[PDB]
Amino acid sequence: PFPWNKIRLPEYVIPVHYDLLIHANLTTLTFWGTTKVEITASQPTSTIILHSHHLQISRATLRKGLSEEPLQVLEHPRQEQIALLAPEPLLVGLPYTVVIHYAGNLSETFHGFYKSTYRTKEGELRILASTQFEPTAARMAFPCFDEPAFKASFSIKIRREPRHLAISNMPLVKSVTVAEGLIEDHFDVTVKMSTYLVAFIISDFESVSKITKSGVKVSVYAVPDKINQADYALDAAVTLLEFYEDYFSIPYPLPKQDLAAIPDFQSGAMENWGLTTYRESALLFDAEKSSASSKLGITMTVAHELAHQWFGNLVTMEWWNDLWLNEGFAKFMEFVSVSVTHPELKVGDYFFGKCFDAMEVDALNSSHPVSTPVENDDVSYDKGACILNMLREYLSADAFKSGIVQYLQKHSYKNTKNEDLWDSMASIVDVKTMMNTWTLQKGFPLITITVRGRNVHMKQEHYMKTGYLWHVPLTFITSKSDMVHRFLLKTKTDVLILPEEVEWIKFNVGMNGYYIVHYEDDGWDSLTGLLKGTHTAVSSNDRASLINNAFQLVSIGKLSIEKALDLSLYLKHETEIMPVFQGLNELIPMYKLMEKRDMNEVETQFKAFLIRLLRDLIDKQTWTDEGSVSERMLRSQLLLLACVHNYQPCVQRAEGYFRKWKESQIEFALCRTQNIEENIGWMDKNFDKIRVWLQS
Ligand SMILES: *[C@@H]1O[C@H](CO)[C@@H](O[C@@H]2O[C@H](CO)[C@@H](O[C@H]3O[C@H](CO[C@@H]4O[C@H](CO)[C@@H](O)[C@H](O)[C@@H]4O)[C@@H](O)[C@H](O)[C@@H]3O)[C@H](O)[C@H]2NC(C)=O)[C@H](O)[C@H]1NC(C)=O
Ligand SMILES: [Zn+2]
Repeated sequence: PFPWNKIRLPEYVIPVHYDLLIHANLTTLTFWGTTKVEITASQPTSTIILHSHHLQISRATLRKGLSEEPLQVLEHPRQEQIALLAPEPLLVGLPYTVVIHYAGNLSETFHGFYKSTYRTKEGELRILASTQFEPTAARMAFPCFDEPAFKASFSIKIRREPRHLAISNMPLVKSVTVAEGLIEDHFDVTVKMSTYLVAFIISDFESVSKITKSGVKVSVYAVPDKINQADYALDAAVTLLEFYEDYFSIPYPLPKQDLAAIPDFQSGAMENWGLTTYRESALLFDAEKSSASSKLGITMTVAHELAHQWFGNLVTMEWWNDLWLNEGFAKFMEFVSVSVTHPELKVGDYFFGKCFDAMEVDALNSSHPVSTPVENDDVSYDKGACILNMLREYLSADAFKSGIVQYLQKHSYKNTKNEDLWDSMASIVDVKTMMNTWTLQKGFPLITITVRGRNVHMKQEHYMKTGYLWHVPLTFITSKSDMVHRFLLKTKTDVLILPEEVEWIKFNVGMNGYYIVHYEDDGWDSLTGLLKGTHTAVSSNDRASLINNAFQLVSIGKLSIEKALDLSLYLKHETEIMPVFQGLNELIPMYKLMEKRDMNEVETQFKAFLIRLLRDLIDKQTWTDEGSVSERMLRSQLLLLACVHNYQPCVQRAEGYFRKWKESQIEFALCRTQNIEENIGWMDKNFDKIRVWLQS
């Protein structure tokens, strides 16, 4: 009558160190294991519960001192648990060692300890064994207390044919012959760590290596054919590793960082401590058959997995309910690190895009708070990255840097709740109470700004396409100073006084805050006038912020379409990628609707306007398949936009390129050839006004 019935393991028995021996046969796809887990009870008990999944356990025994009683083994496979029953109850404080011998088949499902395969350039098929334990698949490789807060140290021993090479979290300490044609690799004992980060690969990979200034041996491992494709990742890893050491003010905790390009990898990449694993796409760069657009994905993934080597692995979440923070921060560090290490890649453009996308989904009533209870690549992580960025810009960058450093130093090799980050952050503003508003309640606020002279009035309310209330960390700038000012809106309304009256004031500086800002009275006109007059006054992101917001407000009926379209008219002058994309994302769907309706003579004037608006930009765009990794996407979209739209210099050079390709994607071109209640309302309110507008 299985003696435990909670999903979570009992907290009164704690592992301290594991001795893992894994002998895995890659020919017969079978592995045998012995697991010695040293433990202590904080409370008397004759029952040890631990996790095990698809493992045939032969014998299990409990050592103390020096005795050695056998243990009765009970299985509850549906809960992925097993119980060990001890003849006598364990004494509190006394160390005991549990030894479990077991066998298992390598998984075919790309989870746990699994078989992956690859055909070499010279035809032969070769097998490799690899791990993926996040979140709960270490229990498929060896029985354990497989929850991330039961941290312990791992001595891993892998047995393989001389044919093969074994790598794991720590460096190889010694290789010894344990039998006829059986080598035993002895890996150095890990620092205290979580079970889900434990990794080992049994393979035939070759590799390349580079030392960091710090003295850390960084290596990328790949199948022998593609190991020449690893040079980019390696150089990136070292730079980022060096960057993070500096940022976190904590040396890389382990002695070596290995990156591995696992062939049939079904996750994207995993942050196994000391042995990060990636899909080949995400790490290797083929000089021929892959675009310079791949390099973004490699750098950013490395950035993410390396970030975890401190934030996630050195300091781990107590439970999966704070996975959002872990990943949010990794994602956020992608943006922070790469923008400094590989500035030429232009990660900024990618980041805010995803924040916008997060907002689009977060505005829907279906949305869920970021911080959910869990009792067992995603937008919640994206949101987490945004709110983290919002926080960082509110405090200084340096303040935020200090908070992370203190946090990491304080909780090293321990676990934490998300509140612990906010507490660290709040001691380098009630950060805890603030961030709770953003993590415990869904969506985000509309900030309504009303100016009377020097008195700047702030209202907040939940934005919806509830009685919700945030601690909004507002930042703003005025016509007077380019200096960023801060105001913490803890209440539904508040006011702040300026020293002197201003022509315009702009909230949500650099688009960094997870919220939208509306301006009552002539405030939008002030800002419309600012952009028309001198648009570089505010940043590119500010402009994008204004256009997005402007048109988004038109949707919820707090702004007349004309006022938004009037703002759009600034785009004549716009050079940068982020605003134009916002212009297009909001203007394009307008005419796409108008096509479906048979009042298609205004359609034509709209398209004329759209093309006349972007005309100047359409020209300056030179016809290469190569530039700033997103700037390419601008070229692509602009050129496509210009034709179908029958721009004359599109169809002057555009078909001259087609006759040059006549001398010696394909669905798109072969289709764009000339051979509902939300809508009904939109056009019902918006058609006439847009016509009356266009006319002028
Ligand atoms: C996975 O399981 C497989 C079987 O299902 C294993 O395979 C077999 O592995 C053995 C050795 O690992 C291999 O037999 C070898 O036998 C020779 C051993 O060498 C010695 O040399 C001297 C000869 O004068 C003497 O000391 C003694 O007689 C002995 O012969 C070796 O030299 C040969 O080259 C030969 O390879 C079998 O061939 C393998 N069988 C098959 C079908 O491949 C495999 O090792 C397992 N791997 C793991 C990790 O468990
Ligand atoms: Zn991650």
